[PDB]
Amino acid sequence: RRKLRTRRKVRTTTAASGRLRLSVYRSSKHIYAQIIDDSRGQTLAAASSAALKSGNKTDTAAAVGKALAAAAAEKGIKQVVFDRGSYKYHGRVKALADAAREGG
Amino acid sequence: AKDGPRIIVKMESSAGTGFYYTTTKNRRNTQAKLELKKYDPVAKKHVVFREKK
Amino acid sequence: NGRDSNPKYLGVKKFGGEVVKAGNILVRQRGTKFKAGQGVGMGRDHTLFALSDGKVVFINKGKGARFISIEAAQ
Amino acid sequence: KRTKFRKQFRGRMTGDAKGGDYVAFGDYGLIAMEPAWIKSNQIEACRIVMSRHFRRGGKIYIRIFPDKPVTKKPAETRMGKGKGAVEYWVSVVKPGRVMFEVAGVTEEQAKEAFRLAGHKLPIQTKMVKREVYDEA
Amino acid sequence: QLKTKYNDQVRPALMQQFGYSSVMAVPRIEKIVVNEGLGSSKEDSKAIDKAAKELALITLQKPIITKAKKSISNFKLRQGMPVGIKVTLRGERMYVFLEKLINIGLPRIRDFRGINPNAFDGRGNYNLGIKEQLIFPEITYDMVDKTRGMDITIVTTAKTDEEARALLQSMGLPFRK
RNA sequence: ACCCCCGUGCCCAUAGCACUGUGGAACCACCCCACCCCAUGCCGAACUGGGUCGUGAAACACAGCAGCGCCAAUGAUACUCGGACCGCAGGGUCCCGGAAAAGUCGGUCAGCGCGGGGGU
RNA sequence: UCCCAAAAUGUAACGGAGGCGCCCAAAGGUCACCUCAAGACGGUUGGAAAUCGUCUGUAGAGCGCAAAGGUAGAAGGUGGCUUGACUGCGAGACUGACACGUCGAGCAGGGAGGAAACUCGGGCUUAGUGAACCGGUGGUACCGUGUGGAAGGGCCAUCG
Ligand SMILES: [Mg+2]
Ligand SMILES: [Mg+2]
Repeated sequence: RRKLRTRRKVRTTTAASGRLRLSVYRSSKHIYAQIIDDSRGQTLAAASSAALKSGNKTDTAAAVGKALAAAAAEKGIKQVVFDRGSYKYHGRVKALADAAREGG
Repeated sequence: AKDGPRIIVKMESSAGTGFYYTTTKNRRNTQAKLELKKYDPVAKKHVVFREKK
Repeated sequence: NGRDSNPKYLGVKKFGGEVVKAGNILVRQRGTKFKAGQGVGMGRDHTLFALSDGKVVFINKGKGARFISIEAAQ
Repeated sequence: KRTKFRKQFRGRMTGDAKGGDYVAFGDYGLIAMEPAWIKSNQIEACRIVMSRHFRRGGKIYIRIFPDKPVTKKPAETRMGKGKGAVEYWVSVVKPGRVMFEVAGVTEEQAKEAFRLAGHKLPIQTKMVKREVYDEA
Repeated sequence: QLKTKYNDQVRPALMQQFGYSSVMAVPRIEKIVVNEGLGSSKEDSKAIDKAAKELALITLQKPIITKAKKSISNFKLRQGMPVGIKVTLRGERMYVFLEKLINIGLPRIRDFRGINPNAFDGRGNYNLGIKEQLIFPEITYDMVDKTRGMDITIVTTAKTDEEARALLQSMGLPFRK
């Protein structure tokens, strides 16, 4: 049950990668799209759909992902390595990926 | 690496035009007929490659 | 029976404190006793090796999971 | 006496006493004072003999089961490997190991049973009394 | 069809007899697993379709032929061979079969007297000891192969047996008084 | 600044289980629906899409509790590097250092970071 | 493969035990998903085990075979797609008296799976094999004793 999230954490190499990693918490209706450093346990841009949602808790799946990439432009990020938990990369979570891969 | 009538055998490799061997230890035990694959020989690559002698 | 036997080998090759090089073999083992740390790769036969230059570093978190990292000098 | 199932062979080594205690499962006890090998047959020797001196009771404990197989010479020669798998079982015993212990009976009734079951043994022994309280 | 009486004749009747502080803590019905005894003593490749079809017409769902546990004892046991069957009903299809069991199944049974009242699973669940299959509204001996038995298991979300027995009887379950 | 919640690290049982209490719409979970994108060799349990009420029961978080786990002295002892001896022998002793295990005292059911959110 | 082996490695005996001379188009690569043995309680051809359900459960299972190590974030179990069980190479190391054997990042020509980072040059590893000579087959064209061919010979692979 907790195996799905770890299978993508041990999988996504941290150090040897050199890259960063983007997490995602969409088991509910509250995506964070938090971005985390490979060595340092800090956070850079950190997106979330908490500050308003305009009555949308499902459709903003792509709005937050566009907001993220744009929010990352102010830091200097080129490469992002995604790290979903128990998410088979379907729809709600796919919108983030797509939106933060062309909006960057 | 014994070699008798027993099941499984050492296989020569051919190709569409290509003239190259892969040397593979097959076996007549289960599905024993479709010994076809895709091993690019020195060449453009992507050649139909069946070890089936 | 007297018959049967095997020379065998295994063990550790690069100990901690030592200065490795890109390709030096660190520890040989059968299973996964020493897990590949930072700077250290792992062969089919769980044979640990080094990717670049640096220093041998052992890490132990209460047995079970061993780790070996390489701290570059420069 | 003999084990019900084991590996078969063994080796040989004598260190100091480890798991031997002054008193348990009774009041009086008998302790060795010399390292040696106590044969299975020797244990039968002691047990039977103490049962002759004790008509009823059955309060005779023997917690030194032999767990040590020994080899033996079948005939002659030396052109061979493990010789004599089945010979006898011996239980190792180190000074301060309790072999025997009795209870219910008096003082005199105990000085006889240990005495007697002392002459059979390859080593010296002494009989003790209570005043030990280590673990329980 | 059902569900309406599943609540009114249950939930409100529970806070008026016990004392729930929540409509969520109210004992519910999770699933009804059906097991099929096949093979072993009766190793027949024909008997497999006998149950495979019938089970798929009585509960309206394709069952799964659970093989052996890879255990080879002294008697007739093999490594990995279809011997068991699993028919888990939950949700819509659950109440569909359940209702049929309380209205037609149990009532329409020869020498029927009821079911053992003693508390069965002591974890808040319950189990049924169904046997003969010639007592179902879907099973027609005039168009089958042979005659066999089936096992039904009632899986609920009760905490205790006291709250389980209540739920079962109120929903529709006869007992031998 | 105060506190709390959520996400994610270091640490990876002296930070674990059990028992008990607290938390109700900021957050979390259950729950409701789910013909279709997707999916459980059967079941939308779990994945999953669209979202009210209700509830906090369960889960989770926190707090007390330490009966149980875990961690674990001091002293002494086993053993041993070194030196020096005894018995016919299985063995054993003295001097000088290092120094267990177990058990006991006792210790504590963490601490230390980053980001975001909602409250005073 | 363990033990002897006396806490690096190594170390003998007609010392103590148990295996191998294979297997697999998948048990491969990769990509996703599932988590065990057993006991207790209650249930129908059962009545020991087993089929089902619910709890306990650092796994006391499993990993094709012998054993040890190791594995719960899997080297446990399934499914989709594939033929990297590829070719031309290999800094630097382990190991041996030599000969062999073992691990390997990276680079190149081309492919596989995934959105992707990334991984893959056989299978959890350690046995499942053996020099040279001689010969068979395919390939490629270097030699070919006057020249141009050919026989033959070499080389690449591979078989006995
Ligand atoms: Mg040694
Ligand atoms: Mg010759």
